[PDB]
Amino acid sequence: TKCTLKSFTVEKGIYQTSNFRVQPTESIVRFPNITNLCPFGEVFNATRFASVYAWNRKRISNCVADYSVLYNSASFSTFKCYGVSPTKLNDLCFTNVYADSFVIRGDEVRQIAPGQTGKIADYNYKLPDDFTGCVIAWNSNNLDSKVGGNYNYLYRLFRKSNLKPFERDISTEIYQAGSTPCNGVEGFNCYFPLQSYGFQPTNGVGYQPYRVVVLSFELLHAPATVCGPKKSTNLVKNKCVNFNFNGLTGTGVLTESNKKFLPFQQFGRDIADTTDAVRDPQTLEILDITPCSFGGVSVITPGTNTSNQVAVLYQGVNCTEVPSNVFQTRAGCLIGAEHVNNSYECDIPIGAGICASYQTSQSIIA
Amino acid sequence: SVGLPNMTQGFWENSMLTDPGNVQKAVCHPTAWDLGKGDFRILMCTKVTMDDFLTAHHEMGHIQYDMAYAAQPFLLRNGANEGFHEAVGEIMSLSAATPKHLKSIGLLSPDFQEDNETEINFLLKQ
Amino acid sequence: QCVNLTTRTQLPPAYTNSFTRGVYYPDKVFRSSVLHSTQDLFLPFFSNVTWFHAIHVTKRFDNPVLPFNDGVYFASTEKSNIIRGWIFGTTLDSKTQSLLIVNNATNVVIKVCEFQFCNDPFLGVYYHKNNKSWMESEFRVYSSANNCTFEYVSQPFLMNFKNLREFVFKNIDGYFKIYSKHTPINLVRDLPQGFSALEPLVDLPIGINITRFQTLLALHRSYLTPGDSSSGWTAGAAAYYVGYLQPRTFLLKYNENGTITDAVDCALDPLSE
Ligand SMILES: *[C@@H]1O[C@H](CO)[C@@H](O[C@@H]2O[C@H](CO)[C@@H](O)[C@H](O)[C@H]2NC(C)=O)[C@H](O)[C@H]1NC(C)=O
Ligand SMILES: *[C@@H]1O[C@H](CO)[C@@H](O[C@@H]2O[C@H](CO)[C@@H](O)[C@H](O)[C@H]2NC(C)=O)[C@H](O)[C@H]1NC(C)=O
Ligand SMILES: *[C@@H]1O[C@H](CO)[C@@H](O[C@@H]2O[C@H](CO)[C@@H](O)[C@H](O)[C@H]2NC(C)=O)[C@H](O)[C@H]1NC(C)=O
Ligand SMILES: *[C@@H]1O[C@H](CO)[C@@H](O)[C@H](O)[C@H]1NC(C)=O
Ligand SMILES: *[C@@H]1O[C@H](CO)[C@@H](O)[C@H](O)[C@H]1NC(C)=O
Ligand SMILES: *[C@@H]1O[C@H](CO)[C@@H](O)[C@H](O)[C@H]1NC(C)=O
Ligand SMILES: *[C@@H]1O[C@H](CO)[C@@H](O)[C@H](O)[C@H]1NC(C)=O
Ligand SMILES: *[C@@H]1O[C@H](CO)[C@@H](O)[C@H](O)[C@H]1NC(C)=O
Ligand SMILES: *[C@@H]1O[C@H](CO)[C@@H](O)[C@H](O)[C@H]1NC(C)=O
Ligand SMILES: *[C@@H]1O[C@H](CO)[C@@H](O)[C@H](O)[C@H]1NC(C)=O
Ligand SMILES: *[C@@H]1O[C@H](CO)[C@@H](O)[C@H](O)[C@H]1NC(C)=O
Repeated sequence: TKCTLKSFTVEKGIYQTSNFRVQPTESIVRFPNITNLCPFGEVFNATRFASVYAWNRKRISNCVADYSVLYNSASFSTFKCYGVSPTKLNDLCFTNVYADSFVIRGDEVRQIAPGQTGKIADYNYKLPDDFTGCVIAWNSNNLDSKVGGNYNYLYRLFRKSNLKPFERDISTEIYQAGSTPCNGVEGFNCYFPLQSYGFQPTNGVGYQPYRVVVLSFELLHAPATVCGPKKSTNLVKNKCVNFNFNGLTGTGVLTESNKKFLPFQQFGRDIADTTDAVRDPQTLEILDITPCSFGGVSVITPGTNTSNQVAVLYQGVNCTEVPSNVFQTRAGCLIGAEHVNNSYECDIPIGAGICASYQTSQSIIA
Repeated sequence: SVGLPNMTQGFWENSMLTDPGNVQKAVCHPTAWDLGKGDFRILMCTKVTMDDFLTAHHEMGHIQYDMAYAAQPFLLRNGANEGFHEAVGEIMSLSAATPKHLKSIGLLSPDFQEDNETEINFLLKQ
Repeated sequence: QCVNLTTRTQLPPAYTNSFTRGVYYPDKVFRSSVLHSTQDLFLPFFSNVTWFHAIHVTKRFDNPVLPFNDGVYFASTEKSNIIRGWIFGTTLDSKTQSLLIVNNATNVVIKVCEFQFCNDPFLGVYYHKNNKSWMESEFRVYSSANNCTFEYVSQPFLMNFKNLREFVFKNIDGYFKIYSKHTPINLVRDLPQGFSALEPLVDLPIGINITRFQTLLALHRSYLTPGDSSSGWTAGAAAYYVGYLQPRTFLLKYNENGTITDAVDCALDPLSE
């Protein structure tokens, strides 16, 4: 009071100094259930794949991709990423993801990287310099290899031109290096574009079949329909805690409601555009939002020249929510005044018919 | 420890390091077979013998020499001349024949004399 | 696969005086019995709504390609579920994407591809007297399908005017929200007078521009009409309405349970203002 009034002496009366308020706890966050993540049952765990030139381009745009199950998995050899942090994959969103699938030799996996070149990286599959994504490759020599050598895979080895980023062509024209025209068969300067590969179970590192997939991330003007998992923590009622539901955030104590919302209405409001009700996206229950208690702290004090004992009044704040008697009035909670039954003349007006005075071994009585 | 890389997973599961005997016919002749597609394996009926130890060292040196230029085309995965391919394998055996190496490995006991008679005998035998 | 419907008499279009219809919840926020005022794209009350009637006596079958300015109000005054679905797009060819929402009485198929529709697409059913039941005949909405963006197939099922089903379509921020309200009616008038609050059904983000639309009706080719590859088709009693939305300001009266009971368009009369 001495500091608010900018005076070392305080006259008799009631003065307002500060404003009480309650702080939140643990920051409860809520989100809907996480079911049907993505149809990954045909790419990362498929049985029969295609060649390097017949790579699939399955679109991943209408399912919540979970990159934590693949980053924390030990069944993969390489999990390098480019242009994006592998940890924040589940925190951000995307628009459309292309699911690639093609088998390549063990030593040819290094050439599959943005900014790299090579015989296969320039004639079968090329990545752009501004590629933003992750590369995933794991060993598959135990199921892709067969007795006698695997020759079911082919690849392009020679062509007149290279391949553009994200380009796929099934043209099998014969290559002509020299000026001699080719009629349709091989010869001096005529060669076949497709060549059968070889995969044997007895081969060492570098020649084993490694199933490498490419995950391209694109963010165009289309709405973000694919994201990652979220926290979805636990909730608690009858406590002041700042909440964050699906699409909004607020601060207040939640409690069991009794209203009956509509099956499509999630948020609640009232006059003057004040949020007062939200539904639990997991339990489908309605919770009434109540702002946490707050009130101007008034300090009832007599003249400084008379005594130094003071009383504290929390306007509109219940006594059970404040944390030398404690008496609850209609104006708020009064701490430091003894309640008496004798009715004297009002000296220091507190409110709601209660007044304070400095009477008789000597304190303030309400 | 010299600096050569490790072996492949197919070298220890395809090589015949044990003579089957009369159960099946198999020629016991040390040869460093190079299949050309990362499959390196030694064909030798190695037994408990110092000569067999040096022969196994020679075969492993040949395998290492073959794996040295493994990242080359088929017309280049071969020695420069007809004398280097065997000299690279024989130098490892000539270096491993020192008694200090066998003593450091654990074959020869630490208590061993260093007289010049054994050195002269070894030089004459070589 | 395209079949042009022949033997059809051209009749001039008609209109009707639409009552206080086309009221839908603008947002998913609950409100008490207190009133609310919003400036969302709504349907003006007592506005001219084009009437498309298709019956068989000359036979009439009207299903033109109407534009899509800011939203459409579709109504289904049916008695045997004649309307099958809708088409949305800008070119109706392989040039750009087009939304195709078709329901072949078994599944609510909603696909977003670059369909190349025909000039007069429709659906056909067949009636077999030996089976004592109806059955589908053909599906000639489009010819082929290009690369798609979204696809959805509902759960399998089987299927005077005694049914009314309203619809309100919009396209803002890429999202394509669809409102619907199925209410039963029993009368012989064209459009009933009353009030109905349409609830949001789906919000599928097609993410494509929509400038025109067309309704897909059903036809009958029973033994009553001569069999023909292009003629011999008839349609029962069915009609639909098309009303365009305009930016106005209504006054929604929310109930103590959250259902809009009444509303007033603050543009018609000074009392509304
Ligand atoms: C899809 O891929 C996952 C890989 O995460 C497969 O899960 C594995 O399944 C095998 C046998 O079913 C288990 O031995 C592994 O421990 C699983 N890995 C896990 C759980 O990380 C899953 O089986 C595949 N689905 C299909 C249909 O093949
Ligand atoms: C979303 O929240 C949880 C997430 O699994 C689930 O809640 C179940 O809801 C059903 C029906 O309401 C109850 O019978 C179960 O006891 C709940 N718990 C579990 C662990 O199943 C459910 O997936 C969703 N809740 C819904 C739809 O109410
Ligand atoms: C249905 O009528 C349309 C409209 O005339 C036909 O589309 C025309 O097809 C011819 C093919 O020779 C084109 O030259 C015209 O440019 C097309 N016109 C339009 C407006 O697209 C269509 O071919 C007819 N279908 C059948 C089955 O007769
Ligand atoms: C304070 O809390 C008590 C405990 O429930 C209650 O009885 C009393 O009415 C409350 N007073 C005010 C002013 O809220
Ligand atoms: C005031 O009156 C109440 C009601 O009888 C009683 O419980 C209380 O003890 C009284 N207080 C004093 C100080 O007499
Ligand atoms: C509706 O159309 C009729 C003619 O079909 C016309 O007479 C009337 O004025 C129109 N009403 C409005 C509001 O445009
Ligand atoms: C409706 O069309 C869908 C998609 O073509 C199809 O799966 C379904 O079987 C059809 N229903 C019928 C023909 O009853
Ligand atoms: C009608 O009955 C015939 C005779 O069995 C049958 O072949 C045909 O499939 C039926 N059509 C239906 C069930 O739509
Ligand atoms: C589909 O193909 C068209 C063909 O030009 C292309 O423009 C478009 O980007 C492709 N993807 C989508 C989602 O339309
Ligand atoms: C829709 O048209 C506007 C106007 O030109 C354009 O900016 C926008 O890109 C179009 N939408 C799509 C998905 O191309
Ligand atoms: C609203 O809810 C109450 C309580 O469930 C119910 O009695 C009443 O019929 C409902 N409808 C209206 C219009 O009040």
